[PDB]
Amino acid sequence: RGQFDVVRPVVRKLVSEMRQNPIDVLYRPKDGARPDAADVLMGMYRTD
Amino acid sequence: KKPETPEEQQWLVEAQQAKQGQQDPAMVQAQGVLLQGQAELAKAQNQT
Repeated sequence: RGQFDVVRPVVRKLVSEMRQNPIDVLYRPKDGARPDAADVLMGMYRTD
Repeated sequence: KKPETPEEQQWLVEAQQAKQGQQDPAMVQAQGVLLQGQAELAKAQNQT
């Protein structure tokens, strides 16, 4: 039973592209908020 | 810019009025190199 498997190279191409896109955690403070409010959430996310 | 008080307040407003107080004599003092030419007019009246 045949295979040509051009399917999975296209999948692997897209998989390698979405892992090199930066999606995780940053946090920017809201309007009127202190700039040191971001590292509270982002710092404790990165600890655990 | 004016104080946004992000983690500091006391040092901002203190040195704010002090920095403004340095600017006033400083700009006049910068003319000191050209005051040599103005001093020629003073010496012109002095010798006479």
